[PDB]
Amino acid sequence: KTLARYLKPYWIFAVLAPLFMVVEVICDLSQPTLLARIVDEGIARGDFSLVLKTGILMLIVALIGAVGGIGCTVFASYASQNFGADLRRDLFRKVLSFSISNVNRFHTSSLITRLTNDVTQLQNLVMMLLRIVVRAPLLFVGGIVMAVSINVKLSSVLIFLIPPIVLLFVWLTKKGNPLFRKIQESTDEVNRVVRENLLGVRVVRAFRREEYENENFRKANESLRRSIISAFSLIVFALPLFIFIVNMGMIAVLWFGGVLVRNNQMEIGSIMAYTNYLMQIMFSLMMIGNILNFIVRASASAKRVLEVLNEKPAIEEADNALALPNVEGSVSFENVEFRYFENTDPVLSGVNFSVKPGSLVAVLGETGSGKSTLMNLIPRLIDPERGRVEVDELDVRTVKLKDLRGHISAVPQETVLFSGTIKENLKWGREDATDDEIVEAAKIAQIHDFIISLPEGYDSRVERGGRNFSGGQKQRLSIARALVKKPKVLILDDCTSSVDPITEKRILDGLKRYTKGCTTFIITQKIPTALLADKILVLHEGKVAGFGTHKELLEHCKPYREIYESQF
Amino acid sequence: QVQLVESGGGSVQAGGSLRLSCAASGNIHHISYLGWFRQAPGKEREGVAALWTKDGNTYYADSVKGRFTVSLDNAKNTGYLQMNSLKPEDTALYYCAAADTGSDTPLWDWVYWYWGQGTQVTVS
Amino acid sequence: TATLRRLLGYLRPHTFTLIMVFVFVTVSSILGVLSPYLIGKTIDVVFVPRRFDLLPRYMLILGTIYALTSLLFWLQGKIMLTLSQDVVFRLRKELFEKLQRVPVGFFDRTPHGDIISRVINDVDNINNVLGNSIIQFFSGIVTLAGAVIMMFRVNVILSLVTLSIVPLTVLITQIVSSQTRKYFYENQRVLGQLNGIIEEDISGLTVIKLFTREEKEMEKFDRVNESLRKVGTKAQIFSGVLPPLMNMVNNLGFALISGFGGWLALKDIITVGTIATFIGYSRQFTRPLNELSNQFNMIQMALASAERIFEILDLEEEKDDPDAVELREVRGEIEFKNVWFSYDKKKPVLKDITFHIKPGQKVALVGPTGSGKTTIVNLLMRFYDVDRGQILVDGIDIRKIKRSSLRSSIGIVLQDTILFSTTVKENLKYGNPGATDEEIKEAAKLTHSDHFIKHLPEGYETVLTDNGEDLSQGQRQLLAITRAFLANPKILILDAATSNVDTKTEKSIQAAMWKLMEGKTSIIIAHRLNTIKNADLIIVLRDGEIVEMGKHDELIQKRGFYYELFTSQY
Ligand SMILES: Nc1ncnc2c1ncn2[C@@H]1O[C@H](COP(=O)(O)OP(=O)(O)OP(O)(O)=S)[C@@H](O)[C@H]1O
Ligand SMILES: Nc1ncnc2c1ncn2[C@@H]1O[C@H](COP(=O)(O)OP(=O)(O)OP(O)(O)=S)[C@@H](O)[C@H]1O
Ligand SMILES: [Mg+2]
Ligand SMILES: [Mg+2]
Repeated sequence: KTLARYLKPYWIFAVLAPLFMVVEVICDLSQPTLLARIVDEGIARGDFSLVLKTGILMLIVALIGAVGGIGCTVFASYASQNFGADLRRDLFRKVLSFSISNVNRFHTSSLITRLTNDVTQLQNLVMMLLRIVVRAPLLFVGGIVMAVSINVKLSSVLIFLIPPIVLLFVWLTKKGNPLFRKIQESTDEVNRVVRENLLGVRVVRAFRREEYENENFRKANESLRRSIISAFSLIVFALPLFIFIVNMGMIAVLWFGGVLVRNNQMEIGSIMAYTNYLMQIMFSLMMIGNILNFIVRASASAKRVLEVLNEKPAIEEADNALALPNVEGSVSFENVEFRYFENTDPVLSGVNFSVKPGSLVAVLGETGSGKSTLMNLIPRLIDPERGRVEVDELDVRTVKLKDLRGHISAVPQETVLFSGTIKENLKWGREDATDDEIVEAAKIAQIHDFIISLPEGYDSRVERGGRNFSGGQKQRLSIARALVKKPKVLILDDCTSSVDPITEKRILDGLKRYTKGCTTFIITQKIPTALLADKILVLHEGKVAGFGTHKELLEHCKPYREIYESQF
Repeated sequence: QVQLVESGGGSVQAGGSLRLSCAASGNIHHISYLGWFRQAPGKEREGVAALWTKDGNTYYADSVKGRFTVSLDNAKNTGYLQMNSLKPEDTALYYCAAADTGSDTPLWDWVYWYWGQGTQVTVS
Repeated sequence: TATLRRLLGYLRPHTFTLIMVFVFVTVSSILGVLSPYLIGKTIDVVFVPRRFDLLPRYMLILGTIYALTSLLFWLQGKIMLTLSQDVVFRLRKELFEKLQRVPVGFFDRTPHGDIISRVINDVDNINNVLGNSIIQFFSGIVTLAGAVIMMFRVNVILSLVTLSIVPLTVLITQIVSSQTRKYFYENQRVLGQLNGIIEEDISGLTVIKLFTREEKEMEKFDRVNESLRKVGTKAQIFSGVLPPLMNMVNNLGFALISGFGGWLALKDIITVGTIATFIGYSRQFTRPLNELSNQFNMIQMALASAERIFEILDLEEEKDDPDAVELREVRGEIEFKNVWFSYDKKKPVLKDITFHIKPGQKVALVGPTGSGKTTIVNLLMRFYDVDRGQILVDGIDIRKIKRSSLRSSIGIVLQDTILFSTTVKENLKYGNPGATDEEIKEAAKLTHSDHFIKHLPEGYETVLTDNGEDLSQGQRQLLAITRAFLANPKILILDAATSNVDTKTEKSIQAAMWKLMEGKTSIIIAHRLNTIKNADLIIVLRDGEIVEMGKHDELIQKRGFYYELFTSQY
């Protein structure tokens, strides 16, 4: 019902397409009657004046039939493709609104199928409908009307053959639908195998597990064809069985008609015409059966499409969300307790601290402390189980998401670049950014020197994830991208992990000089880089180990001293 | 050189009968078609009766049916049309048409076609 | 027609089975014409003479005909469904197997979503040349042959008239079919483009969300989506424009044969009844002629998709030398001899890289960002080949050692950590599947991995998320380190293996790691110069050139570029 709304803006083409089919059909049904008038009345009588009179009329009705036929094809192609294009974009819009937990439910590989292959099935259903939505019932009603006009008593056996027909397409509905779902579920698995292989081919080659992955695919490929043969064997059995019942109706007509002629209830000349219009009823019945065969294939795809559309994201903006056009940078954590799963232990627990605007805080701690997790709470990527996160003395949940995220810039621990140009990727922060602004940002990130050295310059091609650049090069590009945005709150997850000490110094000292007034959070593994900060935040096993100056932490914070000793 | 003479057209009251003669003179080889058509004061060409000498099947107009009967005399070389129970609706000028096939006709090029004179048949 | 010949070659292993399909469909076609003939016969034999004593006999014959016709349809469909899916399976298999042979360079430059489209959307599109498409072609060619022999049986003169309209039908098919393939190949390439966007955007949606690029990616998607809608409508219109166009052509022929037939009747050759009969026999000829012509327009959708499938099937794949040798009794004699390399093959990355590593030596590779450290490693892994120079492992050239034995002797912990969506145990078992649970648990204990693995909901049997992102970045690196040590390679490469691993944990592993690294040659790439100072040899790289080489204390007193890098740390 919700998917029917996608055809509503294209209702003019949706009503014209079956109307043009009627125009074609009335012309195709007039073909034998007009060809009879040219031979039996034109040629037979010898009058050449009637030969051309019928001759021009037959070519004009064929022309109207052709115009009606092409028209039906044109109008059905518009509305069906426009249905799909509108649904594909509304699904991708929903997919963009999702959090990682939403993308983890509908596996990334499954979402690809749902946004393309599943829409295609619904789009094809609308295409098949628009053509024979009125052709199939009108030929069926018009056919039975012609059968009743000849003989009403003989039209009784036509009603007697409906029970095996109705039982057959009901069987195709109940058994069919879950089997077509399993094809769409098997395509998700072949997507999963090829996707993991593409995104990590170097690991496959390095460990020589190429034959293993070929077997991994073969298992998914064999399961896919087994899902296809199992759901389509259901039709290769039902259709010939239906055809048989359809042809058994002819024998039932000849047998009962034989009884009728024996009792003078029917004419011998009447049976000659009845045989033709009976096949028309049977042919039209197959078309009402064919739409059901398309309905069972589309019903599986409709469920998959609708559950994606009806899925609510993990992070949602409030109805009374305050607009945040101007921020200071007053980041605060009020007894914050976070868990990635209900079953797991608290990932973060007893987190209570405040950060003054413009101040630089060095975030430190052992692997898996919760540094990256703690930072993810600030741009509202995640929400705490207990406690609250506040920016400018305001609960992050009570503020508009685009307004909040617009003032916070991040440099993720695992840097990901996007396909296009260097210029496009740096403009990801601010689209309204000047060429002088992006150059200044890349100059602070020390990446400017490399970008200019390239033959295409700033318009140089960037591959998927930025694979065509070195580790620290794409890292320096990620720093520059965040800088462009001109944030009030900055997050740096091990900012220079893939950067040499010489370039590392140039970046850190460069940031201190031009990121004044911005509340910067810098996750680090090095004490010398941490000393640059106004205050140090130390984490150990989910809880806040300490918060204060280097001297305070060397005399009180045990894990800070533990980290200090491992370097000095 | 083949010519067709039309004779036997006069005033007959409703429900009456009248025979129409169509004499053909010339170097006729074999007549394959014999046709009769009526033309009203302001009409082009119509179709009343036709005869195909190969099978003998007669094709008549929808209004005529079991009234007019078309025939042809082989030895006399004259076409006939018997009109029975005449209604005042068929008051028009009647014409004759005949198709002849000569000895050894070209692969694609057709033979000849001949028309009649024309005689008025009035019925009231 | 070249792509058609290749596509039809996939039917060659099914030749005998396709002959049966043809044998069954010919019987189905001769029964399909015998059925209305028997209906017409029964009216003239039992109804017209009114002798209904023969009616049960004729009904039984007609019933057996229908029973045989329905059974043949089922038999045709059943054997064809399995026949068609065996072809589709082979095409999908051939695609995946090809990618495993194809070089790494392809995957980096071509969008992954487009490849995914070619494997599913394009291969599923060659189904409209198989199944019922083969049945309808077989049914068409028999009925066409059957009708044409019956036409000449009626009137030879009029048969030529119906055959003279055939070149016009073929011409309009040729015009429409060429346009159908044009817009359908374009539809499939825009589909792969759209699939590339959806795939890349989902995998990094966090970055899109963080930079509020949701709207800018929507309008980026809308450009390809509108293009797909535009070309899709064109391809759909051309696909079904032929059937109503051919009914117009049939009517031109019907009027032509009525004129020709009428002419012949006037020439004392035939009768009016013959014209009324020939129009009936022309209908049983036009029906398969229009059906086969429409089928030719329909197979263009499969032909266009076949091109995209074959495009992947003809890519210059990674091949071993004909006289390639297998490395037996590996020691670890790594050597570079005046090596030069460039990715773009215009601006050089590595310049005259020449160094020697004796077996068992723990060697450190250090330099600035984008120096060419990872490049040296990828060349030692033979992911790319040298422009000019030589790489010698155990005294044999890298090009002469088979890619199987080379990658078996050499192990790598890549700069960017790649994990899988399976159990922790299976992720560590990758590389060495013949490793006991004890060996896995002992190796994880050595790299301080076992601690967080035990904390997981299922332990080592905890199924990880896509690329194992349900762990901290450092924890992901620790798993990659464990996986590499479990693989037990004689040459091990640690390219920025502890980028996200804290200095405290890194110090704890380094001590236990040495015991399970002695007797093994290793290359350690690190920006934490303080950890690699104990190395047997320190190769200092700068702008694709080895500027300095030797031990830590020697390079420090030299006050060179290594000293400049080491002092910059504090
Ligand atoms: N796949 C690729 N395609 C094109 N250029 C590449 C590719 N991989 C690396 N490069 C370039 O090769 C040069 C050296 O890269 P690397 O070998 O990664 O350097 P590096 O010393 O390891 O630097 P890092 O990763 O930043 S510590 C740089 O100019 C990169 O842009
Ligand atoms: N998406 C996730 N799902 C489940 N657990 C997660 C997820 N992300 C992180 N964790 C766990 O949460 C804990 C803390 O996560 P992080 O914030 O990433 O750690 P960290 O202090 O940044 O450590 P590093 O990056 O390795 S120095 C670890 O025990 C992780 O395994
Ligand atoms: Mg982290
Ligand atoms: Mg690198």
